[PDB]
Amino acid sequence: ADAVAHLTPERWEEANRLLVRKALAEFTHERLLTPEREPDDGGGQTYVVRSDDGQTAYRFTATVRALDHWQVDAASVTRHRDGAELPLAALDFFIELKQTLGLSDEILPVYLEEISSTLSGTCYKLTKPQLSSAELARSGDFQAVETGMTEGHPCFVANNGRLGFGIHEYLSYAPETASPVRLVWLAAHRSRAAFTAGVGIEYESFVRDELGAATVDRFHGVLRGRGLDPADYLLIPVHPWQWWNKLTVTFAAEVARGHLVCLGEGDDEYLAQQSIRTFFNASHPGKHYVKTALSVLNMGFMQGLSAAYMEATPAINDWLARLIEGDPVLKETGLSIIRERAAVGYRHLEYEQATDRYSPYRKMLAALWRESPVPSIREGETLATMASLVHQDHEGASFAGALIERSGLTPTEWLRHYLRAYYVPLLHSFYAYDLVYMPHGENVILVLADGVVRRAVYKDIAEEIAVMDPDAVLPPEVSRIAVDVPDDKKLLSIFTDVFDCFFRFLAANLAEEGIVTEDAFWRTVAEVTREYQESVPELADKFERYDMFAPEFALSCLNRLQLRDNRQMVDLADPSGALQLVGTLKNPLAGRG
Amino acid sequence: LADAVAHLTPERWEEANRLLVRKALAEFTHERLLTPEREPDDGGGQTYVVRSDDGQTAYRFTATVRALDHWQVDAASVTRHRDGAELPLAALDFFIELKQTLGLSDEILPVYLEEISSTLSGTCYKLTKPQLSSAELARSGDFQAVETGMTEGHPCFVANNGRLGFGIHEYLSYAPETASPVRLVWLAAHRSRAAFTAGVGIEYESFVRDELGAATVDRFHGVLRGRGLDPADYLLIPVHPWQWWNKLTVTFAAEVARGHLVCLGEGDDEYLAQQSIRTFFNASHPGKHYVKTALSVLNMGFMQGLSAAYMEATPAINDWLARLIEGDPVLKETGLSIIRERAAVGYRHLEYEQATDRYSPYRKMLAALWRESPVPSIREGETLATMASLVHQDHEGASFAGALIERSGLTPTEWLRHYLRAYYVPLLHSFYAYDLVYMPHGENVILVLADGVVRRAVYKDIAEEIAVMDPDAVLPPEVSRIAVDVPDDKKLLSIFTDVFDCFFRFLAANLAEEGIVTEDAFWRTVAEVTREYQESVPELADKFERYDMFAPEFALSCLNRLQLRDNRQMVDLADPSGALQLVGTLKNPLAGRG
Ligand SMILES: [Cl-]
Ligand SMILES: [Cl-]
Ligand SMILES: [Cl-]
Repeated sequence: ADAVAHLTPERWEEANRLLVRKALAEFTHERLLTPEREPDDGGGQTYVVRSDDGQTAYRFTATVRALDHWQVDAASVTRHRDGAELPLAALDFFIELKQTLGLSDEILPVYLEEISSTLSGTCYKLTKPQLSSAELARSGDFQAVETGMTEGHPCFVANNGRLGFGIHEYLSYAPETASPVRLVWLAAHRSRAAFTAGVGIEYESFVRDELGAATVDRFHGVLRGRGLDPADYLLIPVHPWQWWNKLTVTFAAEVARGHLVCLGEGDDEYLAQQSIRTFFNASHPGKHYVKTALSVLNMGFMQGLSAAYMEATPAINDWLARLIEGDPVLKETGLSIIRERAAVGYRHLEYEQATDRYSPYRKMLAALWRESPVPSIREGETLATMASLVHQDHEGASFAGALIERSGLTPTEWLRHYLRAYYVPLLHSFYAYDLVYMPHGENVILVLADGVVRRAVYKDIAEEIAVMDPDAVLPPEVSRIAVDVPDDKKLLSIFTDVFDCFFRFLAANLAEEGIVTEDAFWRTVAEVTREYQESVPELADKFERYDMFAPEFALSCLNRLQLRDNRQMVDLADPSGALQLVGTLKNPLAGRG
Repeated sequence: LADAVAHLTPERWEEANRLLVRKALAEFTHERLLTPEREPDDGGGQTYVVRSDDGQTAYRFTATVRALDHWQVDAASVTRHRDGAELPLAALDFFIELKQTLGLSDEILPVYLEEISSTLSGTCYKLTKPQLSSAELARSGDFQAVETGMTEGHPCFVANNGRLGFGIHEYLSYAPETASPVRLVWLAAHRSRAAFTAGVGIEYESFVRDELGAATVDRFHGVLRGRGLDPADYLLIPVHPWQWWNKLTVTFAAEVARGHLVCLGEGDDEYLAQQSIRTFFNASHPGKHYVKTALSVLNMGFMQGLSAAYMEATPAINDWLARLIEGDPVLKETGLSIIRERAAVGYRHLEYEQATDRYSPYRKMLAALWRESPVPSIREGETLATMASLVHQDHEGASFAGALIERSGLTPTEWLRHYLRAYYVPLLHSFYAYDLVYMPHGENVILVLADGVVRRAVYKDIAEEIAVMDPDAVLPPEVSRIAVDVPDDKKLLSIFTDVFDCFFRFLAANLAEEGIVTEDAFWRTVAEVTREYQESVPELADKFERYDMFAPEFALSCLNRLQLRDNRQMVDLADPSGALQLVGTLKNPLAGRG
């Protein structure tokens, strides 16, 4: 009973209301829905969306903001059929709108699971102590912020499925539980496992730094006790779910043959971060994060980690770190990365022979270590995921709002600092190097001082960065990041991932709360843009070619990807074949060049 | 951590691999996927080779080829060579090497390798158990020592113990070969979605009190009342704990949250999973009902779910069959009985219903039935054993049927005649007199033994397996769904495949290889029992001629082929006869014996 105590009628009702509100907003944004304006209820501002069959009506109020952003009011949402009101039920919403939303017969039931799971997660979150944005901002507690996020991805509606976790596993492993996790360590035979080190890393010292000499010794003692030579093995940390549910079954042959040997649990307590299988070391915050392979489904992908990709991983991070260090614009912004410093991959030789390069069976056992940002900060400074800037607490108060307030700066001065730290590097990376990232909430950490963004740190590099120049000259080990993207889609890396998928929400949240107008938000973005471009006149040709101030850019729809295919939302053999562009949005930078 | 994988060691894995490759060679040969080439020397001819798709790896072995194209590949003889050199025997590599020969597609191969890995892991676990001889097992009289002591699993299917969905910890808690006590989780399910169906003589309120006790039912009522709910609005449903923790609480979270399902906690009685994994025998009270539960795990081509919709007819089908058996003088004479599915409960997740068609696994996630125990029926000096036991061989190769023969003091053929009258004649007569067929394999038959002799057979797994092969059969409305339309030329496969090729093939081979009784006499006994049955019912002589048990040949129906083609839904339930894989014919061992 304890495990399901969060699942009560009142919390489920609230969870449903929240999710339907989001569904209406975001599926409207994506043009799957087209709400009809009704004539004036309380001076107007009321819409209706009808079911596929027209019999059920979802009515609501909304404020429509820039980038076709629908701020659907959660308390206004009502559902009617036959003159009568019905309860708001997310499952029924998806069934009723299944043809409208483009959910096929094959996908609908699995997507309903994902929705059920997301809703369950909201119920769990509703049980947590309900901290205001102001309290969270005053805590200075990096992990209170990390584990206190509630929305998840702001676009995807089915965003917290974590399908593969039973409820007990949810409670042990989901980031919002803040449950401490001990990693399981394996010894992997060197005929199948390879460790790759970044600049300045050496394996023996590395694992001793991370585990301590005592634990390494103990692990050696496990090996010796079974008649194995430690020299023949490399250490690999695994997510306990992966061990108990996958490696001990799927990779039973490896365990049995002694290709993999279970060494026990490491001592240190870790916290799952937003990405679920990346772990922060709570016992020793200055130690590395550990990113693990986790074969659970979330937001269109299994959370596996490719063994083959590990070999290039530290080298790519070294390349990028060195590039950042060398670039005066980037220096001025204060940008840094937390490097993926070391990685270990395991090649299951028989699954390899049985599969192609894209199979999830090749992504079941690998790990990387990413440096902590904690040692880099000074006293006075605190850390927060950038996802926090779009967080709203239980009363609707923006966490960015709370930072603004604590800073004592005007909203636009506060924004300027954030934009110089986070945004300008994206501009300059694009224009100077053809370099893009995946710079969403969870892949940026903010360094804060008295509520002000002093600098931003990027993470999740090797698997996300791209150089949009198929002829790029790059060190051989990093040349796999060069890609061929049509010229007319290159700038979507900013317009989609920054503007439509992050700023859309940030600017809406701030305006709705009365803190700063969309006008001034986007003015500030424009001013920062212009000031950057004026500072690098040698790139003026490029600034003209790829116009940040163009009147429109494509609407790239995110939910549509998942609704079309919620198991492999992107074909990795053809990743740009997934993109779903549906008309254009007016650029809020238009007319501000 | 270590304890959970302790069974996985190089020596046990090596032995597991040798056993599985032995079986693969045998059974895929039987299924004509493989065609071993006889090499010169070493026996009468007796040494064979099978080569990899690309020709470069050779699997060499000895075998004795017995009736029904049964290849008794000798496990110790199996070797693997490539480029003049010997390699270890590795089942994974076997499947990879033979992928095209076996017809494993790109999509299926990796999941099939999982199932193999899991089956192999299970063999390793079983190798860690105390190694009881067939003689000790036979002397024990312990029904559940037999049930949980079986090692082979299905004798045809090579990937037969996948149980994919169990993590290793769950394997150890739930797999039948562990003999681990399981407690059921009880739910209260709201009557707008759940329905209880009773067999003749069953009434819900007394039934649940008989099974749980009034103290527990009252306590469960008190749980509901404590949340402001009326017990009158709810029915009790027992669930497999795996299903609860892994599926119901997630996939059916809306039901838990809305109070459509309320968790009442664990039941007190300890159950043991039977061979079928999600059917539970009450070890605390062996005379109480079995509980068969919905379990969304993958094993031998199917999820182990339980259809809510089918529950409504389930007790009625069992009542019809039990009354039919009781009325039939031939069946009376054999001693046949069933253990009835007496009560059932199904839950309809109304939203999943609207989102799916009738065949979806989402409709099979929450249902249960109760099946009566055979234990109260037996008398002093009688003991029970799954029929699967008759094809069990112990660690030394000794047949459990052999051990029963020995304990009986009968000749092998006298012992066989008793078994055949109890188990096999009812199948014949069911077919000829009623067009009625079952799924009469090892796990669906329980033997009643007295002094090593089979005194009578008890069938189980009725509502989901029985069929009447006459689409115009007149049947009570509630049971008419069992009527099916099978081409005339396929009807008798129900005996030829399921009894002869899938069970007797092994039994006869096991007995002969151990020196107990020749195949010739085994099949003579089968033939004699058949003739004596048919002589006793001359009113059916025209039907006996039309569907000839003594025909020279019958189709080879291949089982592994079904799973290799599709290891997730091996049969499309929207077209169940579209799955059948008939590949040429076998010589009937009854040919010439009519
Ligand atoms: Cl993260
Ligand atoms: Cl990450
Ligand atoms: Cl069973």
